[PDB]
Amino acid sequence: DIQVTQSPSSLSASVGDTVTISCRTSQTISTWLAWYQVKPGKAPKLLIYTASSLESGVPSRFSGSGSGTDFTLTISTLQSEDFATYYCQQYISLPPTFGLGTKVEIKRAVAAPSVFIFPPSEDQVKSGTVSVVCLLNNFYPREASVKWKVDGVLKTGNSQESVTEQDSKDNTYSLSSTLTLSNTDYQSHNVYACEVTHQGLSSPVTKSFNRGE
Amino acid sequence: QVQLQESGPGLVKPSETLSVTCAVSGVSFSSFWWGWIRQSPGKGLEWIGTIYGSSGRGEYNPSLKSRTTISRSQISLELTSVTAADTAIYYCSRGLFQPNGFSFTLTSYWFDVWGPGVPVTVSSASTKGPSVFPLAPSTSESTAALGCLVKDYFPEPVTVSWNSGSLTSGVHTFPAVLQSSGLYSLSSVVTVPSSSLGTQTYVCNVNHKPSNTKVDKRVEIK
Repeated sequence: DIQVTQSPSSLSASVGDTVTISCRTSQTISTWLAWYQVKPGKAPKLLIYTASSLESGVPSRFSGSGSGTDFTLTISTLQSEDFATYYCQQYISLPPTFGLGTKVEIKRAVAAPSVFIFPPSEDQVKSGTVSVVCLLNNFYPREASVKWKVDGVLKTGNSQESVTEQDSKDNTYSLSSTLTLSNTDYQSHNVYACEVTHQGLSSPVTKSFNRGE
Repeated sequence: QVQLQESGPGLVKPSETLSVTCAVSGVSFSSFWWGWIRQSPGKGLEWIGTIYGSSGRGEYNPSLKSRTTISRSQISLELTSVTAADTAIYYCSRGLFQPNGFSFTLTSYWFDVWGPGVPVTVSSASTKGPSVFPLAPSTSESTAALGCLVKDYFPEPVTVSWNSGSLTSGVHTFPAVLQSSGLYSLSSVVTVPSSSLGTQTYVCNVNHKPSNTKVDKRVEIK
């Protein structure tokens, strides 16, 4: 397979900005590159083919350029409708392969997350399997790091994160980190803490509870 | 002009055959090349195959070639011996290509029209209603957060509302995650004035239509 590499993975921008996105291939593909726009839950749409040909109906602020192994998508004077994920794709040879995408998201002011920790309810404990939830609410930018600590010790594994799309009104993100343990393991420790690091925080914030208090 | 619409069962058992069909309209079917592209949760777009509308002759992705069948008013995809990794949104598409010559060499395909896509999930889990656990905290801070953990259900989706939908501001319902158990889990959270926790009741309303399950859970200070 011809490897297709996009950069950056994500970029924050504002309406009126000019943005450029890079696509590079592992071997030459001449000008056989397509660009697609995808919005959540919607069908992808073709923007550009043969590296620089604008698909019919697509606004002229979209332009593609490049050849060989190095390609660029330029969006002039970005508009609200352009916040989306963009994919490039080579088709010099089978199989046609896609880059993993560049998400273009809405820039806004830095906002620290509000952090909350939720001890498992008594009926979780009865079930024999418990999930501790840590909530990071209404923050920007997206990048955030959650450490679980159990009796002061770093707990790796058994956690999963989930994040919302950028809020339609305030353009922030919210995120959950869920730690799932057997009740036997859960009962074998006393203090549970999630530690959150984020650009908005001058120092990590730690929320904790003592099990059974 | 061109319009594509795919269809097929949303659930396939592992080791079985996945079958999706695409309805092609608005165009001369015979004149163009039509095919399939998918995208698994958290993975990239992956071309499966494209065939000629008139002959049925086409080409397949080498990594998928062994278990793929594409035939043709409509196009259809059969993918044999599936696994959980074959969980994906399946898109119907028209594939365009060009001469690469001065020679008999052709390019491969780019895709100028796509259908909406049909989610297909591959899994051995049977239908199962959600557990619903309270996420409870406080009055030293102006705002409180509370929520509902909705888990161990299959298949998606669940819906969550708060106070029969009368509470909407500041609700965040996270996308579901697939557990190692093969069952899904998510949380719904809301932020509220701390000064309200004493007099106002907060209830999450959980609906899981595949199992006809409806749950109301009061969330209170423990």
